[PDB]
Amino acid sequence: GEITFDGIGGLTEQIRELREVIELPLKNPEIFQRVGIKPPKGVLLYGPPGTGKTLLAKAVAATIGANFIFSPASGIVDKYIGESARIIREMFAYAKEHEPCIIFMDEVDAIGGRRFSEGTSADREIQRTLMELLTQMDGFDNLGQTKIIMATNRPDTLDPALLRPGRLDRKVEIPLPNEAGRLEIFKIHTAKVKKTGEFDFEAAVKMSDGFNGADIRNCATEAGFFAIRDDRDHINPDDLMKAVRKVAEVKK
Amino acid sequence: ADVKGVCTEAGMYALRERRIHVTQEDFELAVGKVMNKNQET
Amino acid sequence: RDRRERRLIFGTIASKMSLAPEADLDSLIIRNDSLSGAVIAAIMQEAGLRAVRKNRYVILQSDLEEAYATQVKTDNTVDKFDFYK
Amino acid sequence: GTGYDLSNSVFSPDGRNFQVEYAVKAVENGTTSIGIKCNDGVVFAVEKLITSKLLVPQKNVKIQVVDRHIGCVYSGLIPDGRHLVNRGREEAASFKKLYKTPIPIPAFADRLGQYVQAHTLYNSVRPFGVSTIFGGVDKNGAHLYMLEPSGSYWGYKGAATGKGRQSAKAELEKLVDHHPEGLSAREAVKQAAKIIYLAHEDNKEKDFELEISWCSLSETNGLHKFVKGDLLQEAIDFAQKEING
Amino acid sequence: AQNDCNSALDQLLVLEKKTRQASDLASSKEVLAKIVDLLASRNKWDDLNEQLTLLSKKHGQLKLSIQYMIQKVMEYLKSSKSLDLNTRISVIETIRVVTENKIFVEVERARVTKDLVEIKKE
Amino acid sequence: MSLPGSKLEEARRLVNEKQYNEAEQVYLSLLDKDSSQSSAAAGASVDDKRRNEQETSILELGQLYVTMGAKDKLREFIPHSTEYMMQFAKSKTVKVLKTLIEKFEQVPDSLDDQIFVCEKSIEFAKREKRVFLKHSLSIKLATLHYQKKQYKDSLALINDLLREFKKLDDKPSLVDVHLLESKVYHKLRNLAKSKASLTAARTAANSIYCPTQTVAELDLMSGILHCEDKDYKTAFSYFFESFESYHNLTTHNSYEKACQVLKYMLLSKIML
Amino acid sequence: AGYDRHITIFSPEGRLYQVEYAFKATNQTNINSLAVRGKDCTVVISQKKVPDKLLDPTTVSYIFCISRTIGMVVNGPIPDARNAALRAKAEAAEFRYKYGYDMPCDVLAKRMANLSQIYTQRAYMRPLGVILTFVSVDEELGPSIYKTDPAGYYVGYKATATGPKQQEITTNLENHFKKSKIDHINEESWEKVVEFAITHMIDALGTEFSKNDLEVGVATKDKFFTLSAENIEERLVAIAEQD
Amino acid sequence: DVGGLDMQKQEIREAVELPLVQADLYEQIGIDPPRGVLLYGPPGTGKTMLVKAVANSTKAAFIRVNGSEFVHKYLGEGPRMVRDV
Amino acid sequence: MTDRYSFSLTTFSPSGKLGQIDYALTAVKQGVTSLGIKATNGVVIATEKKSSSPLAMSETLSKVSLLTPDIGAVYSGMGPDYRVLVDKSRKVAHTSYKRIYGEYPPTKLLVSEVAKIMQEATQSGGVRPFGVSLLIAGHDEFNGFSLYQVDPSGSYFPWKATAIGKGSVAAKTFLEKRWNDELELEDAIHIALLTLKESVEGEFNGDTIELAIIGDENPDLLGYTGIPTDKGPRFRKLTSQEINDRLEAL
Repeated sequence: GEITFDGIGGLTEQIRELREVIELPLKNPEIFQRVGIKPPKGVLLYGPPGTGKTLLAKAVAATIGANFIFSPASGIVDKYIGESARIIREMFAYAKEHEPCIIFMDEVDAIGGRRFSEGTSADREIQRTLMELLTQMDGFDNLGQTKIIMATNRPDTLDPALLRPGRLDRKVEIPLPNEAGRLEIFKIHTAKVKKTGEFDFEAAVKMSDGFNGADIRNCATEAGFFAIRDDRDHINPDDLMKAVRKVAEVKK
Repeated sequence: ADVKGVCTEAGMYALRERRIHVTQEDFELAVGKVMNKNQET
Repeated sequence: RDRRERRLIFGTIASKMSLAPEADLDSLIIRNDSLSGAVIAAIMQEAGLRAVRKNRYVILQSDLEEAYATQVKTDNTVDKFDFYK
Repeated sequence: GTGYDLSNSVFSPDGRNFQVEYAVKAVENGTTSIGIKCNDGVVFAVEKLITSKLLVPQKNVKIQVVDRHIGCVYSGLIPDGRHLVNRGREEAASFKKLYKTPIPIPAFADRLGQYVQAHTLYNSVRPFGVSTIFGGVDKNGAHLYMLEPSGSYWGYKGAATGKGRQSAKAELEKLVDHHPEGLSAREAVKQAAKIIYLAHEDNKEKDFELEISWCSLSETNGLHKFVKGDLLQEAIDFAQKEING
Repeated sequence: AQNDCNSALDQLLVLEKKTRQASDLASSKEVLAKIVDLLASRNKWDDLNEQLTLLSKKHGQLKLSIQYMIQKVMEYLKSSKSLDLNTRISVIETIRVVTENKIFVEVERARVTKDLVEIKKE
Repeated sequence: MSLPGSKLEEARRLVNEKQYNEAEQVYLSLLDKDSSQSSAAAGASVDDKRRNEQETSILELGQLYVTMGAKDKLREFIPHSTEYMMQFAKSKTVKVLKTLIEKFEQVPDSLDDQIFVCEKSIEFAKREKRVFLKHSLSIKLATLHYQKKQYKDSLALINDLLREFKKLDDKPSLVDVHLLESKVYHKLRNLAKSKASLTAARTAANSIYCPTQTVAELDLMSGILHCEDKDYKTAFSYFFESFESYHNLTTHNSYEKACQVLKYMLLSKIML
Repeated sequence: AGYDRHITIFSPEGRLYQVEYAFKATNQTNINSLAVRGKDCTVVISQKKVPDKLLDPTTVSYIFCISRTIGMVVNGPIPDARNAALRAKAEAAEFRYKYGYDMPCDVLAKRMANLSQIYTQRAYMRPLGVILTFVSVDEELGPSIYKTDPAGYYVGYKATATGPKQQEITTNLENHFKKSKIDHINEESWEKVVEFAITHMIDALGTEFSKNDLEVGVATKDKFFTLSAENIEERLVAIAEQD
Repeated sequence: DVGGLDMQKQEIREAVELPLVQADLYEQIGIDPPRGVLLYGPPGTGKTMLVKAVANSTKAAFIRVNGSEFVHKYLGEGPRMVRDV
Repeated sequence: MTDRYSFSLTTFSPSGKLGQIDYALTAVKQGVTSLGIKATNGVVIATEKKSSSPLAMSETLSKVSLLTPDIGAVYSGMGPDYRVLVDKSRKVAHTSYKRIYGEYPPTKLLVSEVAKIMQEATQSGGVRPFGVSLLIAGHDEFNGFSLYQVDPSGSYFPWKATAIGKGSVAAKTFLEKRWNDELELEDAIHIALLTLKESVEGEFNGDTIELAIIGDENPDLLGYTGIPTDKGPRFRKLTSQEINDRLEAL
């Protein structure tokens, strides 16, 4: 990835859970085998995207060395005989050869919806992609060292079948950071920005409520725009106090 | 439509028990199943 | 599903992993009322994982309960039921 | 649309109806008022915009009294603001007769509070388009409260509402923290004038007249007065030394 | 007498607080070993044994350090003999590193359990 | 001492330490004594929370009575204690009355004695206008008559019961009487009549929930008929189901029952 | 009629949109709350978040003292919380004069419930979304915890929690109660109850609290008080030296 | 591999196994065999596993046919994939 | 400035149906099981007490209310509607038949006041029907023992047994078969408990079960053992312990 897990600390609980579900089965299968339970095989991310969600997905790939494989959902529909089928299959096929590898499927709502008014406009192509996906899980194609992560904004068009384990076991949410989490995420984001020698993270942390990681990064950058204005490289606690209250005003 | 169901359900009981000629015993047992299905909802 | 049908499904998924002497099956049957085999399978598999990460060989009655509570949790709402309020 | 843009008679999933959202906006298109709490008092200040040369000073002031010790200043729509204080005055007067006491500031806040809440549970009675900052000195100490279109109120150490609300609060939390609370009532008037100045940059297309008032225990002796004369001129002058925008 | 009992308790609370649930070392595992060794010298075996278990209901610093301390105490017991072999049965039955995974890849967990097999044979 | 809790406790150990007879004096003392709340149930003391405890002394005593050959004292004791309960709360009288017919038959009894209690119980039910409980007591009679081999007498009684369930209360009872009917006919060596009686049980069983055991008794009969009309192969797979059901039941199916089924699974294979 | 998106009536699904949305936003104050009963006492521990440093904390309360003995925790938005507080306090005061007797938790509960159900029918007036937790230490039944919801529903509790981390708190409470098999904490002295409560809170929302982050109110025989900052600090301190 | 499915198991058995094994006896009775079976509900719950278990047990071939990958986008391959299968 | 609204919230539809009333018929269906059996020798009403948090209690909830001493009532539908209606119903019964009379109200006559209230709320806008249907079970000396049903419209009918709540038709059908002619009150309790067992699953306890009879009035139910001066309750709730005995006895 492009970021590490110290680069996005203050999502802690979600960090700790993802660590244990993806890294750990690679490092020891052995513990899960002695017990005799199967290994974890699926992870789901939901939350609005690029608030911390996208960040997590990259950060996990980095530490394992895992190859991130991005699928665009509207590359998996192309208008010729048998191409849609081939892309999903080929992609999984190669993940098993070169495993460990992450298949990050963005928007499995275009590629594994379940209609709402039962049309097949281009929504049979939706069935084709979903079907292929189930076949590989349900079959004798073996994922365990090969990892699949789906991402979808809101969970509303995933069949009960996926929610059964051995498909998706682990379903990770996005909540809004602790007080303790705000302090941690502020520390990292104003660390990497230049500053006056005296600084107060804590001050900002109280005023902020209803922010997510992307909102806390913006506050770091907001303070800095006024520092370019003020003809310097140095945020002050004084920029930050303004920055945080403005981001706060523009929303709930 | 139900009468038709009864006759084939009866046949499946004889068939399992490895006989090709059906009885009153099979016909009652089959009816009792079909009756329960109409009692639902 | 009825109480006798449910009992098999809990038994069967548990056969494949470790089992406890301290377990009681009897609790598992009350705690899920009339919930399809798709749903019951779902809880038991999750629970078997949660334990191994918690560093345990054996699958105690407490590990099973926590997995049931995680999977049923989807209420971000404060108060539930409008069926009779 | 959701039908709750014109109904107060039903519950909305934003926790509040869109027509209450529309009143909040109207507050933001008025012209800046602040409130400064002190260690002996409270200070009120207001921006009044001058557009035309025909206006007369301090008769079109948006600062209104209730009783003789309670200061009320608001931002947003003029008719809603006058209606509001006019109700507060009746209820205050009722209090004064009935309990033979001057009103408490936390009591006055409720008295307004229930009247402002009542017209958000009723569709037939229009929300207020003002946010009113009020307070004084009483027999419990000095108190600064600020009341919103919602019926929301809380106790403050400094408070602001109007166009320059963000800018103003930023300067204010800094000063109120750097001091114990904005020192004494005299000091606060110079600071207040500086805020009204900085705030004018958010409005710098039309001119202003700075209009300040106080009710301070130790420097007005329990009564509400406007701050004027020698002292008001002095404060503009002090501002123009330091800020020179 | 009392002075050693306090030294074990007072230093334990400070040790768990120094370690936290964040790091392996921050404890000096010297203090843990020092405490345990002081206790064996201090009092009779039934007392030592009771204390070592009571401490383990906490976090116990690490699963590997507990196992190290258990295994030292176990050798002193087998050495002392008579009615003390019987008391080892109690100690081995309370602990849950020899009967449930906590990081069971150690040679030592298994080894204490082998001794319990030898006591049972006799 | 002079305490209900202490004297229950003392009495329970007292059988073992010394004898049943020393324990029996305690047990009667409890009936006879200990003032509790509300109306009596021994006539000299008042009882309700004591009378509840007295039922557990009654079962323990009743165990010993069948070995002692106080079976005859038991036979008298059960009808007599109906009216004890009759005086206070109604709800207690129902529960205790059904439980007691079961307590006697729980342990090995003389048949003549067992019958005499069942008939009087039905009489106590008649005084009132309950018929819920009373359809149930008649099942117990049928079963006892059959074992005694007064097969005609079972046949007559079962017929009347059959007509009641197909226009009145207790749907689950029906299943039990069809199975019993089969046992009456099978033994008389009338293969036809039992085989149709068994179809009726199967039909009934699947309509409604029935207890694990009640079904499991049905497969035992299904296995029996497939040995008398041959094809043991199919008879084994039935004994296999019955044997599994009895296993999960644990000791809540009888030692001797469990045994006969294991015997029949082994036996079936030798014939095959 | 022909309208249900401008006025309030029965749904044919049967789940009334206005009641459901009222179930949902209440959480717009950043609160989480619980109340438990001790053998002799009833303690409430409640979160506080201060969003400015132009704000004093000591005028920020979600517990309103109805009478002298009765407490009420409102979880909701504060203009609606207060509206209910004003109404509840007078009805309580009116009852006390008329009937010579201090208002029951359940009766206050019931009366505000029946009124909200009236406003739910009303086509010109909306229902308050407030969730009201009435507590006291009655001497005619002991400690009592009774919770209403805006619907008109109310039911008796063993202890209760509200906020989105309702489930997490629930589990902490269920575990304790299964173990003791009792529906109360039997700890003599209120103090030990407040501390326990505080532990379970720290577990559920998974953060350490400060004096200015909790507000604690305790109900005692024949008197109700909110606890101060300095006292709140004593509680947090004392649990740091159990391990 | 999956238990508690007694009712669906019995169903499947009589549907699927029996006409292949014992073709003669349907025609001898003079009543129709079953020929098509529909499994409805979510797959991969233990559903697919019964299908697969019978297929091995009877020593029949398992042919897994993707219905939705007929969904080809012309007159070419798809309608002929059906002939051959 | 408000309270000028009176346009109806219950209108005719083109099938001449009533909109609110269709909606409310569902509400009853989404309820829990409640039944009534008139044995002639009394009346037994039973319901499931169920609750909406595990931390709540259903032992400290009630779904049978006393309307007047000798009469108790139960419902299926929505909790809020039931509480306000019971209060208004308790008010009119005291005011109009114990200040104008002194004998406690005959049953049917009390049903007519509950019916009038519910229909009144359907006619008039700014209120909507109550979303509930009652079985009001009572005793009166000149009627004997009685059972009435009140429908959500405000309509009434007598029944000698009926059932409401989930699987309404099927519960009622079960009663027809198991009970014929006249049988005992005692016996009818045994039956009522079984009937309630078959509707429900996952709760079987007597702390979630409430069964009450109208069938006797004792000095013990009078609150004094002196010489009577009023009739007093004929309503009696059977104990959780009492319920538990009888489940074993099925």
